[PDB]
Amino acid sequence: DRTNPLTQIVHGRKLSYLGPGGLTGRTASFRIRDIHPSHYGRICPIDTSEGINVGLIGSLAIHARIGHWGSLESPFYEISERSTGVRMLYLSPGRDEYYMVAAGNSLALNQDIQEEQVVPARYRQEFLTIAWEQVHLRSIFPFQYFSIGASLIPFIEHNDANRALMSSNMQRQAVPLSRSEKCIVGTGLERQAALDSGALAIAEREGRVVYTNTDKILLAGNGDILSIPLVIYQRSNKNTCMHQKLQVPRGKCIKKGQILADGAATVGGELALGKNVLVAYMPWEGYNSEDAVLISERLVYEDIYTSFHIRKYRNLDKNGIVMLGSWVETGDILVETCLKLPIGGRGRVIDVRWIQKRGGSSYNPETIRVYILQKREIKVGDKVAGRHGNKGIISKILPRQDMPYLQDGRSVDMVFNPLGVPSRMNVGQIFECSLGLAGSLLDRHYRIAPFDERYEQEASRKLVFSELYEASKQTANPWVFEPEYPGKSRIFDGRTGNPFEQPVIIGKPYILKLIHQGEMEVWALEGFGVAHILQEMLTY
Amino acid sequence: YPNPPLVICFGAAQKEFVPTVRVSHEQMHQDKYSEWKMLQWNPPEFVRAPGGPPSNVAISHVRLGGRAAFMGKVGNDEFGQEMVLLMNKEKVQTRAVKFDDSMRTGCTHMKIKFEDGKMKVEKVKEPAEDSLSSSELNLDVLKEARIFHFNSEVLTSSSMRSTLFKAISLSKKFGGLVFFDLNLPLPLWRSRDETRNLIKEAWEQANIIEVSRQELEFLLDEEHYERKRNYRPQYFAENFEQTKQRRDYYHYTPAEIAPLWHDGLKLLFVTDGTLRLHYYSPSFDGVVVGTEDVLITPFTCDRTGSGDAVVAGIMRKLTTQPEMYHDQDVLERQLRFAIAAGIISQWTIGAVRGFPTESATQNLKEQVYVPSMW
Amino acid sequence: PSLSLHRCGLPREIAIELFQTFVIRGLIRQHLASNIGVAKSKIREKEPIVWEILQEVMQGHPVLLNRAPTLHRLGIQAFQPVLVEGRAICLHPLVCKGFNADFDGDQMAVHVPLSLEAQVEARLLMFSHMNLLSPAIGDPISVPTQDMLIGLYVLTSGNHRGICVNRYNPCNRTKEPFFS
Amino acid sequence: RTLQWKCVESRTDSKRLYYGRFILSPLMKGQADTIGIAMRRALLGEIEGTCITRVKSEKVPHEYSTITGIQESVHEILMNLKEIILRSNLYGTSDASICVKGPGSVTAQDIILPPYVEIVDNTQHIASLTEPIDFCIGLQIERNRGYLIKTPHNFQDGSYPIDAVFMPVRNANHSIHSYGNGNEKQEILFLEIWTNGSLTPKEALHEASRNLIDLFIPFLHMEED
Amino acid sequence: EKQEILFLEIWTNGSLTPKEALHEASRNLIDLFIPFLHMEEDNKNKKKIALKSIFIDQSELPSRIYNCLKMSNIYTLLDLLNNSQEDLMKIEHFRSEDVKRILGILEKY
Amino acid sequence: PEKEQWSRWQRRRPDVETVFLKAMAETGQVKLYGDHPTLTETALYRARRHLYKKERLQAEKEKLEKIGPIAYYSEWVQAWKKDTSREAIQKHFEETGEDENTQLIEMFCHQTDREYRIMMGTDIRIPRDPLAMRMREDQIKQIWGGDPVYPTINYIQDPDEVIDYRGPDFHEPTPNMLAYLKEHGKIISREEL
Amino acid sequence: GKYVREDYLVKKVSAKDIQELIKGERNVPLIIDFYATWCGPCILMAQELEMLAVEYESNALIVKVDTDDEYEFARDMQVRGLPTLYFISPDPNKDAIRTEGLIPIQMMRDIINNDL
Amino acid sequence: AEHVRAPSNGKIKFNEDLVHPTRTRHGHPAFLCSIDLYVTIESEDILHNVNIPPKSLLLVQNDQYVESEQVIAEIRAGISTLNFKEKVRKHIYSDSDGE
Amino acid sequence: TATSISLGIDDLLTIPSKGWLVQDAEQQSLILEKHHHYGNVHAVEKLRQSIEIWYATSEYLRQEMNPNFRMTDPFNPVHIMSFSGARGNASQVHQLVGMRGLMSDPQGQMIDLPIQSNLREGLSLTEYIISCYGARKGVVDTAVRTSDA
Ligand SMILES: [Mg+2]
Ligand SMILES: [Zn+2]
Repeated sequence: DRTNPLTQIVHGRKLSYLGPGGLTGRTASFRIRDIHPSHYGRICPIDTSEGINVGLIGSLAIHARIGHWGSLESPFYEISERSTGVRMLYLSPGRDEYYMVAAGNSLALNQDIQEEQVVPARYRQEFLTIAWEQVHLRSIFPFQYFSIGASLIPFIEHNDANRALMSSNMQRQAVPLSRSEKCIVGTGLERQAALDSGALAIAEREGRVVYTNTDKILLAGNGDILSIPLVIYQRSNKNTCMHQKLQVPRGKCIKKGQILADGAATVGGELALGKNVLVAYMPWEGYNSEDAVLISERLVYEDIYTSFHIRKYRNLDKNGIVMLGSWVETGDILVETCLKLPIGGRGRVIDVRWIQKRGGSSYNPETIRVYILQKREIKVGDKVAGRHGNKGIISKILPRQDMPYLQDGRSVDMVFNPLGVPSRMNVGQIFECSLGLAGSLLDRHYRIAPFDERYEQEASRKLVFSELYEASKQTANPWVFEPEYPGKSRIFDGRTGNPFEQPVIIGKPYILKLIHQGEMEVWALEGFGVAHILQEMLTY
Repeated sequence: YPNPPLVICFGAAQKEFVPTVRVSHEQMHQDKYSEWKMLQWNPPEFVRAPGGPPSNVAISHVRLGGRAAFMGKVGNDEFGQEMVLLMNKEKVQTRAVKFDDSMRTGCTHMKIKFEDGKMKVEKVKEPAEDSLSSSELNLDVLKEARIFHFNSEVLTSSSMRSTLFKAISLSKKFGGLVFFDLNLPLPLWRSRDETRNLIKEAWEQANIIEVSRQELEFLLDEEHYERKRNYRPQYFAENFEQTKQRRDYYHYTPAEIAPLWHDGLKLLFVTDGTLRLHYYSPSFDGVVVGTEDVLITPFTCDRTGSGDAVVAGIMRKLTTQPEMYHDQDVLERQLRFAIAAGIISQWTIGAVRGFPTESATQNLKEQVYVPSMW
Repeated sequence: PSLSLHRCGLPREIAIELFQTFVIRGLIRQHLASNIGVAKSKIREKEPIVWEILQEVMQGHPVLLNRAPTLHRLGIQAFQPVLVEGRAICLHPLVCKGFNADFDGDQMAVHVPLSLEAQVEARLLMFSHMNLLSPAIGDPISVPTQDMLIGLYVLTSGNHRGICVNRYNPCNRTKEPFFS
Repeated sequence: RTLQWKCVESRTDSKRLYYGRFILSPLMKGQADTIGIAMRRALLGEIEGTCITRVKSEKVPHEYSTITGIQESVHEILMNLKEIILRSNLYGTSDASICVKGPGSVTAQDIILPPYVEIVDNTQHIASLTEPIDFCIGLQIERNRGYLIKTPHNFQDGSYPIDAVFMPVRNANHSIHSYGNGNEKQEILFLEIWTNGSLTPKEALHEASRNLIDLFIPFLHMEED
Repeated sequence: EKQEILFLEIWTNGSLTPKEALHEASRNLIDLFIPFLHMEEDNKNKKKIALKSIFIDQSELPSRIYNCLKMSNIYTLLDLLNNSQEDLMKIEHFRSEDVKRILGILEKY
Repeated sequence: PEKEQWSRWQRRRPDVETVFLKAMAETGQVKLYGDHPTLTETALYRARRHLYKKERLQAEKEKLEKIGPIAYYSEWVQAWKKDTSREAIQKHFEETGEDENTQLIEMFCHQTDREYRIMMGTDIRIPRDPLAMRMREDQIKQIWGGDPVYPTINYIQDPDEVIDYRGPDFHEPTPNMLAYLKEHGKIISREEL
Repeated sequence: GKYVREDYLVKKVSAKDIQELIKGERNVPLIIDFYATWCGPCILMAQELEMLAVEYESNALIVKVDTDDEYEFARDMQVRGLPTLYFISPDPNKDAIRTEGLIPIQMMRDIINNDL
Repeated sequence: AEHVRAPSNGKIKFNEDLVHPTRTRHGHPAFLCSIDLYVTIESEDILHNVNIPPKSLLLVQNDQYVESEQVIAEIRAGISTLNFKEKVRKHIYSDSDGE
Repeated sequence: TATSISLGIDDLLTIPSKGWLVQDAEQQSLILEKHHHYGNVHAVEKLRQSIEIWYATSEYLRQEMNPNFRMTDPFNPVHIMSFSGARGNASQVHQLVGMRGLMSDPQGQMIDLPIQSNLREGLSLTEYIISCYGARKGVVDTAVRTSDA
């Protein structure tokens, strides 16, 4: 799946219970689908393929490997008074059960030796609180229990697991846009994701860059010159353009493993699947009664959510093939006898290749492959989704003058419905919005590791409010952090210019663009009593 | 004079300098520095809370609330001006630092002279190691100061020993205490006789000394304590608490430190490092307990500067609380602050980058200990 | 929100794909068309006359909308199509709430009756204003949604009345004038 | 003549970013809100601008193909030409051209314009050249309002249209404060205007006022039958 | 092309016809927007941070003055240049001899 | 228990209500039993919150009507050091013939953009609580409980920064499968075969 | 390895290799770097040394020695702190340069281009 | 199911002659009331009385200072639970080695 | 649209007394666990007490949530959304502003460790792992019930 660099790395980490010599869909009992205490740190508890094949398709954890016996193992840290005292051991699922595994901090002192203090531990597939003298192993990695999709969700401690699964599913359905931008608030794993994606040109040798060009890059090391090609507007397997940009000037030194050229949906070596937009949470004339978004018109003429799509199949030449640069329309033929573009497909023919020789062991000119490019601007009906499970369908586009504006005088880009927040149980989105606004005002980017409450209680609140107040005091914008209601600000109406009677949430979240834009009917028609309509439908 | 008493951090200015360098038994890969972080989770005994130059101490003292003045000499190169800038940006008074356009900061010229053995000699010294007392010591700063901080690095140079002695003389004439934090460099770990005859003049002119546990053992006796910590009872457990087989936090009796006491000494600190802080006064003893939870952030997990934060917290509490000399409970309640500061200073790569503020250290002290402690 | 209970927003391409037969009949009927090929070429040319004739045809012709999952009995309803620009069908919020609307894009099948009997049955029986009570027990299936209930609650909630509106006891010491 | 307005602040953050602040102190009770909202709706969506509408290259197969000697593709060159800020006062269509040769960087100083149109930034980046190749590009300028969708493609072959945006004012904001006159309620009005350099905030204010007056005039004409 | 038609509805209490209300409102709006057009009649170390980032400490000063300026939140030379002599006088324990010495030191370079 | 046990709830939870209660206990608006607001007092303040805001806004309006507009708005114009009393304004009008509005415009002409954005909290449409407008940084930091224990500098990343994959937190570069298997002798080249 | 390239370029030498390289003749500068796996500041010095070795592919010789296996040789070189670099000139009459601390790469370039 | 809680802080005063000694399921010591009793909470200003006659498990002693919102008694859900007895076997695991 | 209701971080309010209930519950749990090691109680009792001393505590919180909202902050946005019947349910609100409480797998199998933190304060790693059980149970019973119906 070459939709985005994320599907390329999350597709190989899948585990399938079904297959040759495996349990079927309906034959599998209900006890197989539920989570087991042995799956900790080895199989992701969040990632699950929805549908009839639920619980049978799972994702492998980050810190997991095969243990020479077809068994998946997880790292653990010894905290026993031994000769070495520190050794990251890989434990088989059967051997780890016999040790005391505790995931807790040592920041506690109650007038004792610090070893008599209690800590939640896991022993014999059961949870219990024991002293610090009885613990043998200790899990210290943050991303040890989650997969790639669940880890890319910032502030995951404040959301439910169902919305985590929804976000992990929606992140796969992301479209690489024309220009990419890094997220202000991230988890810190986008770097390794872009590294292991494969769309980034990494240096295989050390040396200076002596020649930079759009088609190739020349790297000169110890006399030898290495030529590196560059992908320029290629087609993926699911109609997605692939392009690579340069990020190193000419005449600088490089080492093996450092980036020479960028890639699609990546900027600066980090995954970039969306843009930062100013968002307010409020009801607006019922356009967002359901899950729906009322976006501003700035996203249309500023080339924010513009994407490219490449599909394969008077303008006809002498031989009959459509020449390069032709603008085909719905109904135009290019080569029944002549292939015609279907409804909804129109764009520039970038290149045509004649498959005179098939490779199917014969030279089959069954047809000549043609490629069209369609730059799809963001329009009504498109689905925009965040990294916390929030999903919305665009309902209306309004001009810049009709959108609500803040006290600084800037019009909001998107308007979301607030009633969904308590319905789907997502709290991390508010933290993300506030921290993104603070970072945009302070010109900073944040990369936070999950479960920051282990350091102290209410750590995320402090992290967000401190940055908000710093942005409010460095730049003279008191509306950013108001003491009466921190995180909320008063906005105005765009039509009448009157303030609303209640403050609203203001922030800059990271919004992604999604790719996706019988007998019961007969029973219903018989219940209504429309016999002629049913007869006509059956005859049709 | 402002309300917070000013302190002087005399010494040299170096970006990242670990003076305590000894031999470690366990070692890691040669080239892969990505796995060198494992030895900062279980460090050797002598690098559990390393110190640094007095500039880091001044920076941590200013960040924790207070006023610090750095007394040294740097060159007119880019590195010296950069370091001065760094200090200034963090509000460390730098009236004292002097600029000389003769030597380069950090650069020390040496001659190899391979004659039946690698024996190098110093021809030219760095400006950080060459500070004169003819017109460089700023009398004013010395006059307004109450704690004079200096390390044992200045004793490894024959050009700053007399300057340090003159500074101590003036500070004691004006009515200021003298702080001595050893941080023994590499040449000082050869033999205890030479290191004891070389650090004897400054030891007798110090009111507050913060030794390390390994340093205290190296000064008194190393093999004796190494054998004591491996007693291995065979029949029974006498103390009734040796059956759990835990670590050995040995509290040195006041009679063992007797050959190191003198008349002018006011306080002593053993400073095991974020775990135990043995304090010794001429009227009482004690020990405070720490946490050492550096495993909560494995990816940062840097303890390059940890003793500097403890020294800064101790100096702050001494300059603010005068009752720490004739009271034992106040002393513990104030040393818990330095313990919390040293604990926070281990969660960031870089010493100057991760020095905590007063509010964060007080929050950690209130979150770790019980309300009856603070 | 601007649509009524009976009208529905039909995209332009879907509308022309559905009423191609009727618009070709209208072109060949009055004028401006002599054969099926000329009419098809005029319809493909995207002229204003073909859109005007499409609107005149779909002015009063009922259309049927049915969700792909027909779980409930009211999943198949009839509406009057309105020519709207876009690639999404616009429906009423109340009918959407009554048709089990989801966050994801719910596919909608559009069917057009042909015979007179089908049109009469769709206009007299399958409209939304004739089916408002669920057949289970008789409760209204079309009730105000979340936003409407919030608006009504804010309207009819009032405000504070006691210690939250006055600080001290009013026993020591006028309201708005009497509005006629 | 009691109402007095004056430009309180005037700064130039960049050659394509201007800021001006104004005040209207002796204003009355309900007039401030109306003036503010009308001036805001007039400064955002009623002032007009001149931008490049159509670009004609020498010989390229399509807009997504690359060209030798130039780092950026044709699409990036079109996106860079889209951001060029121009200034004009006459409606219609004018032609311009860029004809730079040699290695270097082609900028706005390289665009030759009719005597009516001028440039503001004069330092914007269009493309980069690495080989001594002649770069010859055709341009087309037009004055209008709003943003234009490149739907038509007739009357010319071999030219790629660009979706221009005729919006001189970037952002606007107004604040209303009390005057403290006791019985009579008087209010002070402030105005913030950010322009892209094509016209100063004072000229934008005057033009928005004139446009509002032109919109309100027809109600005073004779009733048509 | 996208043309729009406006539909105004007016309800008057009888004191004036709805047709006159339009003219009155239009004239009032014009009178409110005219004032925006009214016009009155006419009648070593030489770099950037080498001097800007110079904190007061480097420029030698007597102790008294140094301490005073510090309590006054004056650290760099730009903070000293922004503050005038009158407010400088306001600073506690700051004297005229000091103002002449700080001016000299700032001019002695 | 004889020994005081440890807990994560030993420390009180910081809230805006406590900060506002302390701020209004200072200056003598309300009286609290003790120096620290308790939980019942915060719960009561949560219900009676708009009354004190309205009282403070009324006090600000009275001060504005009493001292005059110039002397009132001079708080956010520090570059204008001149007599702001009404007698001084009348004397200036009698001397130079400049009305009060002219002097107000002249004093606003010497105002910075930061000062204007701070003054924008006195709008008639959105009047901010005068207590929060003049709150010190020592009181605002108590809303969330002071500086965090974990340093924020570990989370801050420069926006225009290219990630260096030769760092302590990245694995070794993955070699090409063909070259990796050819070096170890698993695959032989075409010529050598 | 000839098909794959070595990831790391700074080689580890013993106390005898340094003495053999000093007592001989050379035409390129020599950079000695003392380090120990335990020190934190060191992780940051290795990257700078690798970049400096990439910048000078054959115009300089960058080698590193360890203080856990050559402690006596480190003490004989009057080494006081862990991050210590020695810049030795090719002419056997110019003195060496001992630099202690995390110095920037530009200072290393300036030293190599001017002092050595 | 229903847990009687203390209305305010004070002393619990009740006559221990009518209550008969017992052991709670949770292992704590307790008192069982087979008849109606009236407990008094000697608070700063007022008093309070509550109890259930058929089944009351009193978890508190006489002259005991209690704070607010503390579980004092259990109604014991005297109404009978559905009789679906399921017997389950939990296993105790040795923490250390020995005889 | 005129009112523009919105939900914020500080807008989520917890019952004034939570630090007391959780503290006394964990204190009782400690006293029990000490005594267990002395032989004063048996495991079944420990198991039982733990579940109960936690369930009762949680319910006090849930039941008390509504009075707090109506008495103290009547017009709280979350309270408006819950009481009006628009979005959410008392159970959902409780998880956001109170405590998620004890939860077990299908057919018993209690986790034996309670969830003392709501979504605003932030669930621990163990609490998140425990909640994943109920999440999986829900997402599978949905499909099972649909296929059966
Ligand atoms: Mg759906
Ligand atoms: Zn959190």
